[PDB]
Amino acid sequence: APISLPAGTYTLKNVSTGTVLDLWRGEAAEGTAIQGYKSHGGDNQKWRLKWTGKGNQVTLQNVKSGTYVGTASNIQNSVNVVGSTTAVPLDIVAADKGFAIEAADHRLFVLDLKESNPANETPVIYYNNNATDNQKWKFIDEK
Amino acid sequence: APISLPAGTYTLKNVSTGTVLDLWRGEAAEGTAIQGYKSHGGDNQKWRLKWTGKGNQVTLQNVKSGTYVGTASNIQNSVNVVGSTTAVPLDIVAADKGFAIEAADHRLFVLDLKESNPANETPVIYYNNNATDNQKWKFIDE
Ligand SMILES: CC(=O)N[C@@H]1[C@@H](O)[C@@H](O)[C@@H](CO)O[C@H]1O
Ligand SMILES: CC(=O)N[C@@H]1[C@@H](O)[C@@H](O)[C@@H](CO)O[C@H]1O
Ligand SMILES: CC(=O)N[C@@H]1[C@@H](O)[C@@H](O)[C@@H](CO)O[C@H]1O
Repeated sequence: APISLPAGTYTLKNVSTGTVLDLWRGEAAEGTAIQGYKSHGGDNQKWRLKWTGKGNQVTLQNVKSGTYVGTASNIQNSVNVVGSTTAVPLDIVAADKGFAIEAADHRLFVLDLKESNPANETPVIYYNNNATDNQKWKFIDEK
Repeated sequence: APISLPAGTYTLKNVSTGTVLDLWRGEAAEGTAIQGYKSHGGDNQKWRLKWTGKGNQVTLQNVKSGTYVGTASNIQNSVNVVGSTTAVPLDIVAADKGFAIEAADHRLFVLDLKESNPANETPVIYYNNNATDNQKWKFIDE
């Protein structure tokens, strides 16, 4: 009424665990692990959603580090999601709960909280989209 | 606040024109036109959103007719979107304004308000996703 997902800063909360998308210590170094972690409201747990101007593609950028949701190597199953100066372009797709986050140039793969594990520092990885709950993210807007 | 697009009944308003997704007289016959039309709040301008259980795919069902966003022939450019007993599976993709509505098994093609034309009874068609504003839809929950 209307429902929109505007460009802005988001807390990203895993549907399965209630844990949030977390950049390891908020560090800017290339390859810094992106993981599930207990929500604490810190900037390393905030992400800027922005459209690139190519189709409906977006990027996600860590507020603390300034680095982007990226990849540890060539995107395929079980590849780590990592903070990177090179953003992996994403598509944000409406799911039965929250949204799926697909790699826009590798659409078979989505951001995946590994094995629905609620423990801190559980890896987020690229994985085949099976539309399981651990592959869905609630977008919580910061106003 | 947690932005969700829940299964529910929706008005879908084209970003470019401001006209809404409209099933011609809410008629249930196969092949009935789906089009842009000025918003009057009637049930033929309301759509049920539901996940099919395959991936993140959904369907859109007209409240008035009970028929679905569908097609009368295989999806390519300028193929018309029509009301049908057989739903075309869809993907709802977040756009810079509103949402794009892709054909789930033909992702290059999205619901498109022809020529960004705000005239009543402008046809909605399947078209090449260019991410133009006539290919984006605002979801108004009721
Ligand atoms: C407030 C803050 O930055 N806490 C982070 C935490 O979120 C997590 O990244 C952890 C490493 O797993 O390091 C901590 O310093
Ligand atoms: C109030 C109402 O239902 N108006 C409908 C309109 O939405 C549209 O479908 C038109 C056919 O183009 O028929 C009208 O009867
Ligand atoms: C015949 C046809 O498909 N018409 C397209 C329309 O779909 C739309 O994308 C528009 C841009 O507003 O360009 C038109 O030429």
